[PDB]
Amino acid sequence: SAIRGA
Amino acid sequence: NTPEKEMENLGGLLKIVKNLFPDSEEQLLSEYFLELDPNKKCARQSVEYSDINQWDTLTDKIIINLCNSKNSTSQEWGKVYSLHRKLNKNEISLNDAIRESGKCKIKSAEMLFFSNAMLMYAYLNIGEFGLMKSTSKLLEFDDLPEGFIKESFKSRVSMLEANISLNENSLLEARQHSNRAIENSNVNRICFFAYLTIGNTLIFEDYDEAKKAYIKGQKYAKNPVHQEMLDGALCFLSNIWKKENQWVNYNSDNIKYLQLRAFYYINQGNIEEATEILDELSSRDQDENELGFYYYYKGLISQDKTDYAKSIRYFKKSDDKYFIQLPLLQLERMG
Repeated sequence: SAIRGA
Repeated sequence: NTPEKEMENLGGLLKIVKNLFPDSEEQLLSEYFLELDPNKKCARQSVEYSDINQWDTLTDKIIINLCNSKNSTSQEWGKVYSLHRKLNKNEISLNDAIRESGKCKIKSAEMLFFSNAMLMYAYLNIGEFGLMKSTSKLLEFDDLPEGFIKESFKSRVSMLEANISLNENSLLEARQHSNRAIENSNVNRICFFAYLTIGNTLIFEDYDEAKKAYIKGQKYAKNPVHQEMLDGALCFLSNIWKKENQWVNYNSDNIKYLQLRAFYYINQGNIEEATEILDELSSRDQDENELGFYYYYKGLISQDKTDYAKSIRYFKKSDDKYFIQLPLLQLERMG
């Protein structure tokens, strides 16, 4: 899974 | 330079510590923030500055002081940020969080704004991108007075909107939001996720330019949680372009980092241990977006187009219009 973040 | 209790504007003291002691402001204000009066407006500003920076140890102690305070606004700020930290640390479920926030309630425009923004982080965390997209339309900045908090919330929302644009395959809009968060913020967390998002938009365009963005984000990855996330992004980038992978996580139980190690094993040819990783993940509760990747990795092993079919359905269920191109592309090769 790719890693997304905010 | 007055005593800690009678401070009037953190927004002035902060603008002199980041320009004077920029490399050590975390430890400096970790001792200064805890000496502020929890009943004042300054202490409420400190929990937001500590949380935007994700100084988790410092944030959790300011919240205790706000909850144990006896000024109604500070009690409200402390409880809202308390539920925010609980959702970050996975000690409360999202379904139970929406029920909690109902019975109090909230009357300050800041915490009424942050209540919805808080849920957008949780929606992002568990791949509910339809709720995240729609929730951001309920954030009205005209309800917030100008000042320190509003500018800090603008930084948060710029990065939330960058991820909304990314999930909708609007790569140029995602990079614009990420660039505006950089241009109008000095927080390491904001700059880190901005460059992490920039790199995410270039995963399938160009490897080097995506890696150039992750390399910039390394300069802001001091938080070991942020470091683990950048390692996962570089691990995922190395697996997509079949490049040397020095970011494989071997000592972690996180679902996403376990998938990336399985992704790595697939590219290596160690099908037996890629299957074993995917075998144990079948006993874990993966969210709808994690299940999209999970069945994509399963398809790369079994060649079963039904695995790609179920990957796509899971990607559409989470409303991921960007990474859905991975199972779609793999069956265009099959015919």
